[PDB]
Amino acid sequence: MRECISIHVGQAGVQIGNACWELYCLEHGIQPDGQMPSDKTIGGGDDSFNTFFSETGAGKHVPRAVFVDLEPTVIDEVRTGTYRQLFHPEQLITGKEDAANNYARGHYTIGKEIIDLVLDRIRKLADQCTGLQGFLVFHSFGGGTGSGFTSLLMERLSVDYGKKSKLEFSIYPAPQVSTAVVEPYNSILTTHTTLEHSDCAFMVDNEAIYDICRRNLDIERPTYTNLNRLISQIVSSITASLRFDGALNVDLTEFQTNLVPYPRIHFPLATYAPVISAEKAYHEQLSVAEITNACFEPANQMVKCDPRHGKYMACCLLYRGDVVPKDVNAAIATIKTKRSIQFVDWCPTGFKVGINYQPPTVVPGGDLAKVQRAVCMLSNTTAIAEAWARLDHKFDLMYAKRAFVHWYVGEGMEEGEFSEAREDMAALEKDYEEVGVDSVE
Amino acid sequence: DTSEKVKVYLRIRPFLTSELDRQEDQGCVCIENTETLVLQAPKDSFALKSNERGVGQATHKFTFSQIFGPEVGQVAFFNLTMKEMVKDVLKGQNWLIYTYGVTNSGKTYTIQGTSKDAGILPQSLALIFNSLQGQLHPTPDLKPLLSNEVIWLDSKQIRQEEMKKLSLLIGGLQEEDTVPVSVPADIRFSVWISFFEIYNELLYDLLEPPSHQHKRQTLRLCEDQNGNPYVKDLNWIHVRDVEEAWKLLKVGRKNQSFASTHMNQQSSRSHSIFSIRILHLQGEGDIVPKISELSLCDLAGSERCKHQKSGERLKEAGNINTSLHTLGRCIAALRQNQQNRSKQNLIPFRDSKLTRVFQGFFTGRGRSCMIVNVNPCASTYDETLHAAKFSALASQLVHAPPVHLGIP
Amino acid sequence: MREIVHIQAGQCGNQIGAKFWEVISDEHGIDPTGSYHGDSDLQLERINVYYNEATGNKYVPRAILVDLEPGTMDSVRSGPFGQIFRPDNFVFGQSGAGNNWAKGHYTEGAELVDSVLDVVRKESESCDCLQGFQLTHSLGGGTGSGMGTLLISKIREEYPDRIMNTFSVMPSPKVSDTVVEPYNATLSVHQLVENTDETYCIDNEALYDICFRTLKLTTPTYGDLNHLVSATMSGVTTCLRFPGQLNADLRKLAVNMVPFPRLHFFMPGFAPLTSRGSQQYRALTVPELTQQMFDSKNMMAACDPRHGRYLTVAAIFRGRMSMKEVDEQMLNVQNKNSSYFVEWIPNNVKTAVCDIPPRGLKMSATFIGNSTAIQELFKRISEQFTAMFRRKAFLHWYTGEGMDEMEFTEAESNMNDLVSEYQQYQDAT
Ligand SMILES: CC(=O)O[C@H]1C(=O)[C@@]2(C)[C@H]([C@H](OC(=O)c3ccccc3)[C@]3(O)C[C@H](OC(=O)[C@H](O)[C@@H](NC(=O)c4ccccc4)c4ccccc4)C(C)=C1C3(C)C)[C@]1(OC(C)=O)CO[C@@H]1C[C@@H]2O
Ligand SMILES: Nc1nc2c(ncn2[C@@H]2O[C@H](COP(=O)(O)OP(=O)(O)OP(=O)(O)O)[C@@H](O)[C@H]2O)c(=O)[nH]1
Ligand SMILES: Nc1nc2c(ncn2[C@@H]2O[C@H](COP(=O)(O)OP(=O)(O)O)[C@@H](O)[C@H]2O)c(=O)[nH]1
Ligand SMILES: [Mg+2]
Repeated sequence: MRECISIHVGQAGVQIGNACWELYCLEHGIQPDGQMPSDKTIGGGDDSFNTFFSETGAGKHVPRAVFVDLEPTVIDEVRTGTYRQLFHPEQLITGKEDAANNYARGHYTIGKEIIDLVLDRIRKLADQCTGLQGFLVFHSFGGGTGSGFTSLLMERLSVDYGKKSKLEFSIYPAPQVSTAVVEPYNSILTTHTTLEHSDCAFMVDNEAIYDICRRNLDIERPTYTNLNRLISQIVSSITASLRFDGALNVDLTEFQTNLVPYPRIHFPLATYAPVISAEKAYHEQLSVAEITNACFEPANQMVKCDPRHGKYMACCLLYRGDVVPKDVNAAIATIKTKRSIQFVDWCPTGFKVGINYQPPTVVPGGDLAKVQRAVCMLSNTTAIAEAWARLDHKFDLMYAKRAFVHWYVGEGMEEGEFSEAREDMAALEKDYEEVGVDSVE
Repeated sequence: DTSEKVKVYLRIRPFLTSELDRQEDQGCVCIENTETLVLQAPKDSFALKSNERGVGQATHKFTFSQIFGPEVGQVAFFNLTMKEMVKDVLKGQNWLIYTYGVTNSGKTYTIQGTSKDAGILPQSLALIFNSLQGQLHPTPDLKPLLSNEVIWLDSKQIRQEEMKKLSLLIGGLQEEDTVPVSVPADIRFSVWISFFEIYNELLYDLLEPPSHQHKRQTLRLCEDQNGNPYVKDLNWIHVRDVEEAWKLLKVGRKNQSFASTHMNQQSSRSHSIFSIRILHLQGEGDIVPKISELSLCDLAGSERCKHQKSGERLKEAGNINTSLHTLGRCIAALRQNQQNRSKQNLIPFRDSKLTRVFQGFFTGRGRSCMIVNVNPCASTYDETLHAAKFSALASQLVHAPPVHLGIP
Repeated sequence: MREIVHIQAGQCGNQIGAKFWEVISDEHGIDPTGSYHGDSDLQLERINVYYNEATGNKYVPRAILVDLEPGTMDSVRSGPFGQIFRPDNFVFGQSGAGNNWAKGHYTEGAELVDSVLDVVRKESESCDCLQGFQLTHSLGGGTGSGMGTLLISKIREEYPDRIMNTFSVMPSPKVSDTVVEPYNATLSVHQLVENTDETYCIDNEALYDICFRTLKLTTPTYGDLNHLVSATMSGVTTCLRFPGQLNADLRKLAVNMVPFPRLHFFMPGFAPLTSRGSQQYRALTVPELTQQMFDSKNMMAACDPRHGRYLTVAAIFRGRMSMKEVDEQMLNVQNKNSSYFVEWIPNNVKTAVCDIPPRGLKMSATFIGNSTAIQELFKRISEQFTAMFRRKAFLHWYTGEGMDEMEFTEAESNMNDLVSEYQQYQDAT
């Protein structure tokens, strides 16, 4: 079977999970109470596909998920909201006290006595999986539980399982906007987790998605419910090939093999091209060429950076809907013609293409318009280094004067680890600078 | 000053036969010179050569005032480091000895320990007493309670102190210089000793025997007439010969708190301060004769809290870490208080009990010195690195060209 | 679950506590008898942050009244919300301090601290997981300052890892109703800096200025000042009791507001605040709340931020609103007033959002500022202190209770050091 397990850590994780599971339930026709009318109506097929759901005797479908907050206020909304009967009661709240935006608390002192329960639940979920595997970890840098507990969880997972893909969806800090003062310490102390144990990590930024909502969907005052919906669309586009038939399928192994050149380079950038409002859904053809061109615009990126300042090392285009390979090939040829898009010499092909027949679904109340075709582009580029470098500068401004360090030190953490983390980041940045250099004969 | 800095001193313990057979001398530590050390991780076959994300060498250079290898003996180590400082103390000035280390670093062997291979403590004590031999007052008549004030004793108080020290010595009793005299026959030298600790930012005495399970010795930190700080209600004991003082410190260390760790070992969980005060009283004597204080501070080694995350120890571990961090900041300020920089900075000594007790010596009423003992074995390499980062004058990254694997 | 134990000492502390409990009971739909007569379900979701449940669905707050002398007892118990409190928590004595810190700390309060500690231990042991304690009192007084400092010391000795939060009413420079304010204020400030996690500074001059210039009230009383302080207290811990898009608590606010251990003296503020007749002439939006919060005339500390720099600020918004607007407004405030923010913190503003607003409003916001200008309020006090200590103005009253002169001088030095510790960061570097 073709199965994945979703972990969501922290408040950002829980809310993104809410949006994602809403989208999956609408895609597969599953009611909020777990029942499917369509399965009884038809009497055939596996519409409650095993990629994200498990079927019990009475026709109920349980998500293959577990999320943890260390703060009951977030998950207790799930226990009371419309999806209270969908999830298993094992949504592991243990928030007698939260991490207080402290990496050390989430990683060392309060992260324990909760990790055992999480590992037991994950083991129980994995034992039910007689087939393919891959973890999908949603979280946020800048928080305590989203950084420390994620670090501990991935450290334990890499030993318990080892040879299983562990995809990451992280809420990276914005260049200017923020909601905390101790954000850079937590963000830089997560480097070890996202380097050693992760196999592929996608980073997204709140400023970029705010810009996308403001400019494309004409939303003047967006909130996190739109950001989570867009991230859910991206995730569904990634994993569509495991669920629905298509002309060209792309498993997670195919996805990683054609996008990760070297082991230390697994930080691609994500883009959804046909983001458009209902009013602007008209006045536009929305053909394959237009969406493929829109994927490459700097303005549509989900991270605040500029691919024109770097070099593309590999791209994965995943199409859904009324799409044909011929127009896709024409679009890739047109993209290769342009000289504003630069490709490294050591990757002459530089494109992986996957096509799926199922078109995207529209969530009622959402601000995305129904469309016939869509594309998700996932491209590994050196410009992402910029998004790190700025953050590093901020960290330095707080570490020269030793500000806020006593909170981390008093919760069981050596000072030197700070320096170690920074050095690790520097090394990674240097690597991204060196792969982009043209070959010398 | 002639660029005093703080005069850190690094000591490397010799390898043991019981550990060399286990392949612990992996070239991790080696002395580039008497001022510089280089630290290298256990890479290649010493660790897992697989993966190794940018850990090809991981070389770090550290600068020290002086580095003492295993070739230096106990007496040789003491003579070249503390003999000048013992002379300075007997002149009339005060001094301190910070000591930092971890299990197997040999700090307990370096400062105190075997009577034959005398440490810094017994050697300094012997030099001090042999120096003033024949200049001891016949009886105690004066208490160095405060750093600049005195308390007079009557006959009954003297007898009470005699009973106190006799009861302390008899209980828990087991088996475990003059030529350059400053001024004999004009000034009598009287020696008093005290010993206490900081534990969870609470002060606790150690000369008091195990009176009860509860440690109701929460000494308060007051300030004198001039504002100088001082521990209130601390016991002090007069000493007549080196053996009495040494034995009293063995009793005090016996009382000292200890706790297990994540191996089958035991270690201290407190910052223990030992103080010896010499009263110089001339024939006139006047009031509060001159006072000279030599202090030693054994600091709890900074230890990671992941492996130790079981039980309430974690709490005190965090406290220990916090205290040491504050101490480092103070030293950094004292390394900037040097005229080297003109901006200057305030010394945040009030942020912790340990720094506050040592206020006069960051203010400029005394001089301080630090020792760091390191285990050269590879299995403790990370710990050694942390110790270097605590105590190094400066650090350098050679940038290690073989690092950055994966990429061609 | 995270529970808060509330302590209040002195006349000012007791009155602020009474108004604050009235406000919270109205917020959670609690009648004076104790029963719950609310409408929304969320009100009972986290009611046990403040209340304990009795037999017949009656809720009793976790309030301890330290020195409820009969003068304040008869006012509190006979008030509209007097029967709600548990009788056993009313600890009291006779022959109070009488504006004498020595009596409160050493002579009289020392005989009564044991009962208060017994009640505090009984309350704390009855909780699932304690977040921290909360103290309300006034410096410049008698039993309040002295026994509040003594209780803080004993509590932090017993419960070191928990949060110690205090709302202290500082003595104003001009609006003074006691002669020996400087002595008690200096000793209390010496005691607070070593034994509290976060302390909010309140001045009566600032609250009178708010009542006159902003709310346009002609005859303000202490009820209105208690009202404003209670609004601040409710707004600080809103996210502990209700859900929201971005949550926070006392520990998270502390970690983002105290760069160094000794710098934990905050200036609070609240928005919106406008007169009854002028509410129809202005639209309630996030920019208006931000503008009113960051204005210098709205602060309750009686210190102008323009004379110093903001080490770090926190804003807790209440109401349904957009995150983009909040973030944009905070970034705009930081960029336009770059002179009033320390350079070595790239981002000074912490933001939190709670969904449920107050009962009668559409949106609201609470501001906690940490700036160097707070040192001003100490400096004035220190000046007055030395003007009384150079000649021993009223010193024999304190020494007659067994308290040496050195304890005065030490306090001065510590307070002066705190001022110096705040003076490092005002200079640009
Ligand atoms: C609509 C109208 O004409 O009256 C409103 C109102 O909008 C005004 C008059 C109110 C009014 O505020 C005052 O007059 C006032 C006087 C002294 C001290 C503090 C306030 C109001 O009293 C205050 C009151 O506030 C509340 O209802 C909140 O829930 C508030 N309640 C309490 O503090 C409270 C105290 C004791 C008993 C019950 C409730 C609150 C605020 C923060 C946290 C929790 C609760 C409101 C909306 C009004 C009136 C009634 C006139 C304002 O205050 C508040 C807190 O809303 C003053 O600035 C605002 C805006 C308005 O001018
Ligand atoms: N895009 C997006 N970001 C979110 C969302 N929720 C939270 N965040 C981000 O999360 C960051 C802070 O994380 P926290 O709110 O502290 O949550 P946490 O990581 O679990 O840490 P704790 O509060 O200790 O639980 C902020 O910078 C937000 O931008 C969301 O729903 N969507
Ligand atoms: N903000 C405010 N201050 C008050 C109130 N009542 C008294 N005060 C102030 O408290 C100070 C006197 O302290 P007091 O209450 O007598 O302390 P106590 O004697 O220990 O109870 C004066 O400076 C008053 O301005 C009040 O209701 N609100
Ligand atoms: Mg949280």
